[PDB]
Amino acid sequence: VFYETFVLFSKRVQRADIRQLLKQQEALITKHHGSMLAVRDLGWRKTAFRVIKPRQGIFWFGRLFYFSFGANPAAITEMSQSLQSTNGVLRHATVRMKKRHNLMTYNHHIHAR
Amino acid sequence: PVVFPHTRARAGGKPIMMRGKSGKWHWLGPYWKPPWAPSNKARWPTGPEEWAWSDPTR
Amino acid sequence: EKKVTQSLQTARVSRRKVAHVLWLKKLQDSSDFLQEQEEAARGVAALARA
Amino acid sequence: VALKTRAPKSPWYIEAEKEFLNERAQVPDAYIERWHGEDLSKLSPALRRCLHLRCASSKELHSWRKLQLCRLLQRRPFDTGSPAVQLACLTEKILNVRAHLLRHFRDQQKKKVLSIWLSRRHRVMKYLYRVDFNLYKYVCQQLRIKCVRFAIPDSRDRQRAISPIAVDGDRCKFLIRQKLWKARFRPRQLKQVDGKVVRFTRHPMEQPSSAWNLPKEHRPSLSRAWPYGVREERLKGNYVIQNPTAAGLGYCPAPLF
Amino acid sequence: APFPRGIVKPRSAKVRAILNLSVEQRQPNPLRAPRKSLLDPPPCVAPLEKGNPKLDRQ
Amino acid sequence: MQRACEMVVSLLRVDALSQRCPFHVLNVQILDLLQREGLIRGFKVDGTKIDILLKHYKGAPVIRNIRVVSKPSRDIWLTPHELKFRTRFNTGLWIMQTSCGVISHRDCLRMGIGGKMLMAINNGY
Amino acid sequence: SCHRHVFRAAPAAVFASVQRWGRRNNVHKLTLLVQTYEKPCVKRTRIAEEKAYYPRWFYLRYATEVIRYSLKHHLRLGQA
RNA sequence: GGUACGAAGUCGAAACAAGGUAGUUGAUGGUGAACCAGUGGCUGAACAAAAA
RNA sequence: UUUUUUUUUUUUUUUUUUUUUUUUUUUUUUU
RNA sequence: AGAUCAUCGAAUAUAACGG
RNA sequence: UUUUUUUUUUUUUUU
RNA sequence: UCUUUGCCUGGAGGUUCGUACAGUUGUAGGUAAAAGGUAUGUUAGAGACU
RNA sequence: UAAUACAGGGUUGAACUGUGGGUUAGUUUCAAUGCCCAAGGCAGAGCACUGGAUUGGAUACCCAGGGAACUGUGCUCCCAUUAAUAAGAAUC
RNA sequence: AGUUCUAUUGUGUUAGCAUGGUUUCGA
RNA sequence: AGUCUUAAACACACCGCUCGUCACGUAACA
Repeated sequence: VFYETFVLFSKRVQRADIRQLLKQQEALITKHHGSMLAVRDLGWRKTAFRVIKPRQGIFWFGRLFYFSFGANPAAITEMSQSLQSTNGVLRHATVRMKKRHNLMTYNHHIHAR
Repeated sequence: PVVFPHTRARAGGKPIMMRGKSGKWHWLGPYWKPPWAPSNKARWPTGPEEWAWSDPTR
Repeated sequence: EKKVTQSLQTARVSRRKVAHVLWLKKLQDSSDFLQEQEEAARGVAALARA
Repeated sequence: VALKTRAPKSPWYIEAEKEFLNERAQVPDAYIERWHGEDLSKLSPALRRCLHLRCASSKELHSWRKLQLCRLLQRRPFDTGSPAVQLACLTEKILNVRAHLLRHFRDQQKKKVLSIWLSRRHRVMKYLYRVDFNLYKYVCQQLRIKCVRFAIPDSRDRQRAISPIAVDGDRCKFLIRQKLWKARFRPRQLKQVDGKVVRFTRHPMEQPSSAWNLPKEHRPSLSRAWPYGVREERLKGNYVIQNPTAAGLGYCPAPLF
Repeated sequence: APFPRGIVKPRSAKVRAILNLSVEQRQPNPLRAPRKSLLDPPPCVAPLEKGNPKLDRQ
Repeated sequence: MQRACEMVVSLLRVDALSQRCPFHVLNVQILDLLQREGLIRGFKVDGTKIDILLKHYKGAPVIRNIRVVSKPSRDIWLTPHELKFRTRFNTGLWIMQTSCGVISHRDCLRMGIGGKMLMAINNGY
Repeated sequence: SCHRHVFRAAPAAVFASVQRWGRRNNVHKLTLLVQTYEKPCVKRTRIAEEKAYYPRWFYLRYATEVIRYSLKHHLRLGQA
């Protein structure tokens, strides 16, 4: 079924790295009989509290990214472990794609009225 | 047509919580409706509120 | 009389499946990368043959 | 003093266990949710891959198998309450739980659920046998299920009673029967190559022969075993067995798991 | 609210009046017992006053 | 047979006007005999359950004691000459189940046929 | 965590507000429990007993409010 | 070794009621005698115990 | 022993469901 | 010629035929 | 000096 | 009011595949009150106040 | 007990089915703590054990040290034995 | 009562993650 | 000190009630 992943980058992440990261991911998708949906960006985001990640340093903000995909359910574990090894990525989460609530079909009239 | 109700007895047993410092259920969890419970209409006469959601398709 | 209910059941499920197709169509339209990769694929195909 | 420990696993038991999981993991070339080509034509080629069985989950994969088997014994469209359909539906559910128990072994809560389904399916055969005898035989052949007739009450002896666990003897070769270990049938102690002595609580699981409770040709004679001789049908070797799932003398049915 | 790890099952009326919210005697079930009325005889109890009975009519 | 013994609990009530009862073929026949003696005001089959009225006189009901003799687990039978000894010097009502339908104890002795004691109405010891 | 600023108020008055803050969050109750090791069996009975006494206290607290309110106003309700 | 009954002497204050600083129980350890230390379960559990 | 700071290791029930609201719908004569 | 509850001594159970 | 107790000790730090 | 499973008869007591498997309340020297509880009184280094 | 994978149970809607059941050995799973065996270790706790108190004549109450016991697909159910002291049908 | 489909999920199992009492360290 | 509330295996009611080791004597399962 469909899946969603929210990746929070750091200040030390250039556009070079972002393209590389996404290319790697697509390998797995195809492996498991899948296809990418769409890739979007959310810009920067302010963090409530300082993030202290070992062997990385301390950061106060980062770049939030979002990308949708679809593959076999067994591919979630492989993807999750790959992100953790790679540098730059300080925090990430995978959320299953719902029917009504989604970032694709439901993105308007949230805060207003 | 005329048909009579069936027996209320069903398979399984009553909910049981494992003893000891490790809190865990054995057969059933807290959300278990016994076969002798009353109808839902009488238990919740108030019904959904005005501010409640009309679509629980989460 | 059982055969009469058979036709009604087919119509009931047919309407349910119709609404399902609409949801999937939204995704396709809303999807940018899908279209972009698809578009590119087609172009190369004709260039190689020509 | 001997120590009570688990018995070793036979070489054939491990080989058969892995083969069972391989069959359950097979993914045929088909579609889920009855996504016929009519509706799929409206979608892009890229998007269609996601809808294939290869990209489906376990729940969707298991549901597809039920639909294919149901149609084989479907009396009318949109009809699943008939005993013929229920017999096939229950068979697929039992295997689905059995496969899960192999990977997950700490889930002791579902052990009790499996027994309920096994007993429930047994009662279905009893009711279908008296209402339709010809149909009861046809369904067994397609599913390769050991057909058993219910014409006389079952005896209280466990060595000759019925066993719902070994119903699918053809499909399962490691859950047919075993040896007794109650009082006198206990295994003798032995010494491994470890500088220690151990004892097995349960006897080893041997590989049974293919001719388990099957007809055979008899020879005419007149002795204690045959005071009145041997019937003509017995000589040809075509008599129908009433209780083919009998463990026989000096044997016990296999455990639940 | 707190997550209890078990439950208490008392049997005596001494501790049952503390753990339970209340021990008030509800109306008897008409299907099992009759409805109480003021016309019933009073209980047979002698009058006492600090341990000294008063059985005189002056 | 089990449903027959379930009628005594419903019909044996003081503070009540009408009580329901499960529908049964044998239960319908029993009510007919009781109405003749003047013990039941009336009854009506309401589908899956039968509504039976209660008769009262000066507060107290007409029925004061019900004894179930026959039970689903066994069967009580008495010869024509033995029923008289059992039932003597009393005003009670014994339901007798004979081959030719259901009749009271008074009629069973008249015909001299061997009946079956089902239940007792207005019976002492 | 709680932080308060003193502005045109005596220290005693300000200190009375922070003291009551811990009661709502049970800061004092939790601090003492962790100091000593409590057996699991004791918590099984203590957790249940607190579910019957506290609810009764709320009902009695409201009753006292009516007595004080009615005392300053006199009058009394009846089956009118 | 252990148990019953009668008489009755010495050495101790275990149960009752929070004083032995709660006390019966499953499986162990220890101590001249009440039995004692630890873990699990129970009440046949005493004291204390919320507003903005 | 107190305070402060910057990434080692074991462990995982503090917060989050509740006026016990069906004819109140159920516990055992008497003192 | 047909049918025709077994009980006490505390209790300790599967045995005999043919490949 | 610190810690601890109804009270006290044992133990730990040494310019 | 009706169907079926399981269990008890006042309190109370026992020698000083073979060291394995199975199985256990009962054949006494002794006794006439063990015990649930509504109420009263008393005690309490147990809570409150004229 | 947030995320994800596998598979159960409960509530409601449609279709199907058209008496399918209650109890349960010569039967079968699971089952706190303790003990044997095994795997183990570098935290927080502590039985036994000479480690600082007793008495109005005897002690484990009050501190500290302290090598058993605390994660098991196993052997395995002795108990105050896990959601009242009935597994079902009828009278609201 | 039971089977199929659809909505719902502090019920069983689950390897890395986040936070936190204690503990540990001092270019 | 006088009352109120709660608990109690005592009610010749705390000078109450009750248990264990050891010493002597009479006996049945040896």
